[PDB]
Amino acid sequence: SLKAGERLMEA
Amino acid sequence: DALMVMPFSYVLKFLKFIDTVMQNKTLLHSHLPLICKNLFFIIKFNHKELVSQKNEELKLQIN
Amino acid sequence: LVSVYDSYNPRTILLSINASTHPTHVTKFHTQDNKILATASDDRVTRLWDISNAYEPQLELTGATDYVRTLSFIPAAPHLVATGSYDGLIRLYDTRSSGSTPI
Amino acid sequence: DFEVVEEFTPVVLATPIPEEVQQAQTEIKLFNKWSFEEVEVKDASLVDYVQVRQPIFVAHTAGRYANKRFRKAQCPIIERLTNSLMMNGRNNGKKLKAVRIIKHTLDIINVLTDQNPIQVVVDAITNTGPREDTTRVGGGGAARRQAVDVSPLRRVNQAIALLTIGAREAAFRNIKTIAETLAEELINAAKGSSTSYAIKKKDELERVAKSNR
Amino acid sequence: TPVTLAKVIKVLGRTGSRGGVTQVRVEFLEDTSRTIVRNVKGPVRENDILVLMESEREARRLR
Amino acid sequence: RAWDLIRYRNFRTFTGTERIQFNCLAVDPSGEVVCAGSLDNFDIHVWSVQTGQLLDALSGHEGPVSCLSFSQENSVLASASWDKTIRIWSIFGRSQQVEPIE
Amino acid sequence: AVPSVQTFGKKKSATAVAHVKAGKGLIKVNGSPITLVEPEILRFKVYEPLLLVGLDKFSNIDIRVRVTGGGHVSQVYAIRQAIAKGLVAYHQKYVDEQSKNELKKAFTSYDRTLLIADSRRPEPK
Amino acid sequence: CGNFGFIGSSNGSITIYNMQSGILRKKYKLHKRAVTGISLDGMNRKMVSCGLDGIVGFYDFNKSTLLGKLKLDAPITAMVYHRSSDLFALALDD
Amino acid sequence: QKALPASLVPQAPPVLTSKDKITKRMIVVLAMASLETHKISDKYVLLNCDDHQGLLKKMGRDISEARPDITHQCLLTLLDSPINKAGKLQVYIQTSRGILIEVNPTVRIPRTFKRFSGLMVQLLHKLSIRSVNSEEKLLKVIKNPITDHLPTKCRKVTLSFDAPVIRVQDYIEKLDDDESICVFVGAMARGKDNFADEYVDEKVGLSNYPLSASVACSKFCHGAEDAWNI
RNA sequence: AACGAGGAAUUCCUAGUAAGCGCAAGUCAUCAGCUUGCGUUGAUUACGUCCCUGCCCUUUGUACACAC
Repeated sequence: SLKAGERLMEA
Repeated sequence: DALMVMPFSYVLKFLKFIDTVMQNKTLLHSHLPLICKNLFFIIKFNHKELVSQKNEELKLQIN
Repeated sequence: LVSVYDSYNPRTILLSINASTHPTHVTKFHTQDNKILATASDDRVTRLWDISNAYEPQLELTGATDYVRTLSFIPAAPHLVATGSYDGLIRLYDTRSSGSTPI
Repeated sequence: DFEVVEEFTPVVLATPIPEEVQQAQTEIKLFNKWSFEEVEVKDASLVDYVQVRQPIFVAHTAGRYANKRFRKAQCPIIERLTNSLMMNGRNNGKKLKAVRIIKHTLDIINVLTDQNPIQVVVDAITNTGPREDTTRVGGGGAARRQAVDVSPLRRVNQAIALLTIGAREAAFRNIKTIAETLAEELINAAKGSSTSYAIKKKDELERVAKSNR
Repeated sequence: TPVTLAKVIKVLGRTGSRGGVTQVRVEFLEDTSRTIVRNVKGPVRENDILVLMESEREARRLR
Repeated sequence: RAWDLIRYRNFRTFTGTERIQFNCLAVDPSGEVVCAGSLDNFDIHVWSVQTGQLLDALSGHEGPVSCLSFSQENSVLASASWDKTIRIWSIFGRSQQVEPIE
Repeated sequence: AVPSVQTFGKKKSATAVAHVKAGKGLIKVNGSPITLVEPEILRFKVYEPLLLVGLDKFSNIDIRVRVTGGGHVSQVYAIRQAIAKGLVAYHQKYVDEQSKNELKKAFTSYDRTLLIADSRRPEPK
Repeated sequence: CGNFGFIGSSNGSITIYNMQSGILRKKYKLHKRAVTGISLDGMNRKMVSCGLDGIVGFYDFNKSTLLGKLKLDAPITAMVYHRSSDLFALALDD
Repeated sequence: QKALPASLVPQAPPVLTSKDKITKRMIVVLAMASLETHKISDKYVLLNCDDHQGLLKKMGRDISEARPDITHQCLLTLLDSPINKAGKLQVYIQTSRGILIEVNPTVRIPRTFKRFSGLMVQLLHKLSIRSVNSEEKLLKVIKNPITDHLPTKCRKVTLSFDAPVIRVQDYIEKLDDDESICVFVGAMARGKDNFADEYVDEKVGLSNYPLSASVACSKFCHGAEDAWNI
């Protein structure tokens, strides 16, 4: 599970 | 705290993202404070670089 | 082995330069520059040691035919070194040159 | 052109203060020999962490440096080098033995390389502190070395650690004591001759960090 | 092998990083425009200068 | 007591545990924390602005706290005793560390 | 009478009772000159209140210092404390005030431990 | 501040006596003719002096360095400083 | 035009240990060796695949792993090679249980297997084997990790069958004049080439054929001696 | 003969702290194969972060503004 904010960036 | 985490290279992509969501106004007014509260925490925090890089598309993006 | 250390203190061998395996006769310091040492040997090579680096000779000064047992420096030139063999034939070197041949 | 007369009588005392001490009231000198002026940290990013601005007489400021996070930086590094000399159970809590070594060590660096001892010690710490250090990753049970950068406080802390350990280990079974081999370290670490302990061991830490990044 | 120094702007909080390693937006010293999100190892604060052996990589999370 | 200037009213009236006098006061610039000091107790009480509970009783002074004030930069606060010692506090975020200056 | 000023100096468990009176310029420690302090490396740790401000200001005064307690080092931090306090409390009494604030700003920028006792009282975490 | 007392001799010397004890602290030597006016600024930082040789010397007083030195034409009889604005006026012989 | 050395009497080259860290040398490390101790009751024995298959079924560790014979096969290969005569290698043993064994180059390991079984069970308890000449300790168990006791300016490689094949003499000749090669050798009869991925900086290959652990030592050693002119 | 600073594992540890050093007393339990005091000399490395291993809390905002 990715930490939030990182998963913004690759999305 | 998770919006300052990204590099500036994604901010230049992030302004092109909101450059596209201005075109679809149904996405805009249905999410109008959240688009507003994210540009104005980024462009505050990433001000010195966005003001110092020169690109005539970025003027055409921000207009 | 030339074993350079401070005077008035016989208990601290400050710097033990393992020079040639042949017995070194003459070890002098340079008159002009106070940190360059020059030793000679029975190995017929004179070695200018920089005592920042006691593990490598700064220059191998050579060409001697037989038993260098004196060398001496000259006051006007810090580069120039008078080196006397035992065969005769006082060699004069320029240490800023290649040095392996005399001048 | 212009003169300031501040001293009016020849200052002589009933208690005789010696000729080398009355001369020492112009500039403050380390061990009454070594000037802190004309001592420049020749590497930027290491100023504000190597502290040689405030001069000192002996390397024994007993002030508190452990309390804040970065209070450890303003220790004048000559003392910060003596503090890392008493690291062994045979040596803990003996500072006057360590200060007597450094005052004997700083003499040696002069006699060999005339420049300054204290310019060499500053130039030693600038060279040996690594620039990229590698860390262990989790990676789900299979650990690979992941290379990152290093904070300039850690660059000083590990630099001072490698010099004194490098001196303490090289003088383990030799006639050369701690005092001379440390001067063999700092002179070689100033040139970065790859014949010292710390310049070697940095050159793995910057080698390994290049291999996987 | 030229080395480019960098000054620290802002340590990053709440990012999920492996312990011991902290994450920092640096600023290039020789040109005050750019930024690169690199990781440190030791203890770091703002307004201190950091040493980069390579400029163009931009460090991501270390899990 | 807190007050509003848009509406002219108390938000909450912060009180201590054992009903102490309060001389002086210090407010977090980011208005989360209100600290106050006494003559009776010499313990720096700390209230949150939202919850009217006292978060913590910062203590360590001999003699009363004269004044209290916050940095506007990094929000460390510094007390001012009558045991001749400034004691600077750092109260935010997992640190809880103290430095006295005599 | 005789103008004197008495100041104290304190490290770990060592006191330092420095009487300072107007005189000729002798500086004694335990009935012995200050050039004969024991640890011999830390002798410049007590020349700090002599050499920081300048050795001229000791030309008219006497510094009688007697110390008990402590060890070898923690007495040297007491005689450097009571000479600094004994000098800077004679200029506010019997010499000029502007001398004192020149001294108190001189010892401060060098090392504040000369003046006020750095008391390392414990802390519980 | 009322701690220093300036004295301008008629041989250039500007002795600065302290005002508690009357003790001597500093002696400035720039002029060679008679000094005819001294002042210290409001901040106790900079100090001026004016001589009959025409030199208007500008001193630092925290440090003892000479900041600069100005020369006018005529000899200078008197000086009135104004400490609120750091302007001072001279009276010349022309 | 060049004079001789003074005394030309040949002498023994200085025997390396972990304590010397400046001298250039080879290091051949046998990783993941099967050297385990088991008690019978009336004595203690080394574990063997061949001598007792049925003991390992109760312990749960399979028969096919526990082979100490390949180690003694390699220890005769390394020690009798001329680079162990000329003083230019030492050999470390990394046991599969985590034990790190330092081997002095001066020892002569008994060439029969059964004496070697009694040699190891003396080692794994008393932690240090001393010679009958008794001048020094010979096989000492040292504190992990191996990256402490290797020389400082080191080069660390792994023999891998999946690695690109290189030539031994070309690889050593591009080392610097003070850098010391260290060869982590997989002594496991079957297993993955990942026993030292956190240690080394590359993997090197020796042949297109699958090799023994014994030959991959001597394939490296007899290339090393030609690369160092022995 | 055991023995050249002690293997795998394992536990404690953040400043007058770790550690080194000696002096003292023997206080109704406890200790003399030692215990507790007292003083001297006295550092390195963190002082961050929840990524892992654990533990814990919350998942009505209720308290009263404004803000979210």
